[PDB]
Amino acid sequence: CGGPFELWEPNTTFSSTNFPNSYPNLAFCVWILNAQKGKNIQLHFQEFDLENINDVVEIRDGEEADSLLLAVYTGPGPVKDVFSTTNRMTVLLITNDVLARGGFKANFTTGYHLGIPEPCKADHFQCKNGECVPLVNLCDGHLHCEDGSDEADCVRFFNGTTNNNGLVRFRIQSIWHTACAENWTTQISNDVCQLLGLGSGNSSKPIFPTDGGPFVKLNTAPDGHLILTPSQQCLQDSLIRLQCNHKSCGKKLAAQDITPK
Amino acid sequence: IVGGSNAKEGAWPWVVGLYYGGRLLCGASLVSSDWLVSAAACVYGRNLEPSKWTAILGLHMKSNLTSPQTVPRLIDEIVINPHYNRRRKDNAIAMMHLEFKVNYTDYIQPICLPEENQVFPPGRNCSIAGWGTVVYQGTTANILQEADVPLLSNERCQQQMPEYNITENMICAGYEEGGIDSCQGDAGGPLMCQENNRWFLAGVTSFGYKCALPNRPGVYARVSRFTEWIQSFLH
Ligand SMILES: *[C@@H]1O[C@H](CO)[C@@H](O)[C@H](O)[C@H]1NC(C)=O
Ligand SMILES: *[C@@H]1O[C@H](CO)[C@@H](O)[C@H](O)[C@H]1NC(C)=O
Ligand SMILES: *[C@@H]1O[C@H](CO)[C@@H](O)[C@H](O)[C@H]1NC(C)=O
Ligand SMILES: *[C@@H]1O[C@H](CO)[C@@H](O)[C@H](O)[C@H]1NC(C)=O
Ligand SMILES: *[C@@H]1O[C@H](CO)[C@@H](O)[C@H](O)[C@H]1NC(C)=O
Ligand SMILES: *[C@@H]1O[C@H](CO)[C@@H](O)[C@H](O)[C@H]1NC(C)=O
Ligand SMILES: *[C@@H]1O[C@H](CO)[C@@H](O)[C@H](O)[C@H]1NC(C)=O
Ligand SMILES: *[C@@H]1O[C@H](CO)[C@@H](O)[C@H](O)[C@H]1NC(C)=O
Ligand SMILES: *[C@@H]1O[C@H](CO)[C@@H](O)[C@H](O)[C@H]1NC(C)=O
Repeated sequence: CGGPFELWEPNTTFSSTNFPNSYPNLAFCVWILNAQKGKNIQLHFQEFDLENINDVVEIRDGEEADSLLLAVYTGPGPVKDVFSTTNRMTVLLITNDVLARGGFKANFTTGYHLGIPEPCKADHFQCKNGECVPLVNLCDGHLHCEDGSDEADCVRFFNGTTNNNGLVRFRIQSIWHTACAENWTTQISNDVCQLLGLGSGNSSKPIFPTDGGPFVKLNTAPDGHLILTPSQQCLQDSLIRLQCNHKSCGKKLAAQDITPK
Repeated sequence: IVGGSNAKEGAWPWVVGLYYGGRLLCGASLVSSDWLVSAAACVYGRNLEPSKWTAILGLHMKSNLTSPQTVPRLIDEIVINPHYNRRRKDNAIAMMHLEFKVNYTDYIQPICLPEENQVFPPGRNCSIAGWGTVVYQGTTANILQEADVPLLSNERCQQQMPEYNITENMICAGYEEGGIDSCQGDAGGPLMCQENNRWFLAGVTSFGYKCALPNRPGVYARVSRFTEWIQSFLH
């Protein structure tokens, strides 16, 4: 309850309260590891052996009253390192009153962009896992980046205030733009419904051509994937005002009866 | 839930139970075919070993588990809310990813998430589900107990619950005279409130001061403030 407190750059290596023996029960310590402005924090563990879920380490990244969370470590084993974002990594210890363990150690060396891999510039799209894919998987129908960021949502709506409504805003690889409805059918309608995470198309109809952006030509084929071609040759273009209903949400699908008793 | 009634088999397909090493600990509400939503008060300190967790989908009777409607699944990823705080009891929600996808059967259906700019008015009759405990100092029930619980205002809840700082991100629901409220062993139970012939997720069972007590309702996590956060993991 009255252990160590905020440290700085020189003092790095520190135990919780007592390394050669066990920590006292009912203890609530705190180590507010700080650094200079613009520097992140690193929390590699050289030794870590604590009790079960009853004893955890609520690693915080607050810097203010609205504290965030980074990791909650417990039990034995070489737990993974923690890489904060702000320059104030708060470490709160919460222990029970039964079967206290030895302790742990932490060597926090600050720096810049520790943990997060350096993104590759010069036309190299960096998916959220650190992998680089310049143009091979820029929303083309592949799953190279295992986190799904390579095939992430490159489609959205426009003036679509509610949930399942809006324009036909489409991004081929880089630029967002609309499309055309010269060959628009219910098949591709439900296809783009499912691609947008929605139900089936209710009523698809255009309104008027608003902008002269590089609209795309939507087509159909038995290969499953829709054919797209961003050709800027279309007079009085019909911008799709897609009205897609929602998917099968939490409605009673079983064959229940009516027994009000 | 203490004063709950036995629910019809299939009336709540989006209410599953989370087993922690062969033992039911807390309940969860299935939102997508691979991502669940449960209270962070149970996965706190247990997310390091997701393989130990296991979620039975479409479970109605624990003893009647040999039925083909119950599809077991293994957990491989747990994501706790970043703004979680165990001391202040704020934002106690955490999603759980599934190993393999599951088909939407007759007894397995996804729940609807509350959209933004949609407030639930207090005093609205809508029930909950989950393995409610019949008696505080006893054991839970094998059947899915359920009962209607009206919604209350945040100001009235703060006046009735001065022990906890009730913020905007929490919504309470409980009888004025008590008797029927969520109890232990049912953390993470969904606050399913019907809206236009469709049930939503208007709250997650975070905790409870004293279940089945007058003027002592249960505080639920307001899911309407975390719609985009949950939807960011559904894809
Ligand atoms: C580091 O620890 C020493 C020893 O207790 C202390 O005197 C000093 O104030 C600490 N902080 C520094 C050197 O920035
Ligand atoms: C901290 O000390 C450990 C001890 O071996 C060392 O391996 C590590 O590189 C040091 N710096 C860190 C963890 O930033
Ligand atoms: C969408 O709304 C904006 C409001 O600023 C307007 O300028 C634009 O023309 C609208 N577009 C369509 C397609 O309605
Ligand atoms: C699209 O519609 C035009 C006009 O009806 C027609 O000439 C063309 O063959 C259609 N293309 C496809 C792929 O259906
Ligand atoms: C389309 O929306 C209307 C809303 O009034 C609804 O009645 C109708 O069932 C919907 N149709 C489909 C196919 O979703
Ligand atoms: C469920 O219960 C019934 C009767 O209580 C029994 O016949 C059956 O074997 C049980 N298990 C199932 C249906 O998987
Ligand atoms: C689900 O449906 C697919 C076909 O759409 C089928 O191959 C599969 O066996 C079904 N069951 C599961 C558990 O995926
Ligand atoms: C809600 O249900 C309770 C009993 O379940 C009943 O006494 C009460 O009148 C109901 N309120 C409304 C507004 O339907
Ligand atoms: C709740 O927290 C707010 C924010 O610090 C504070 O202003 C308020 O006094 C607190 N209320 C209670 C009852 O603790």
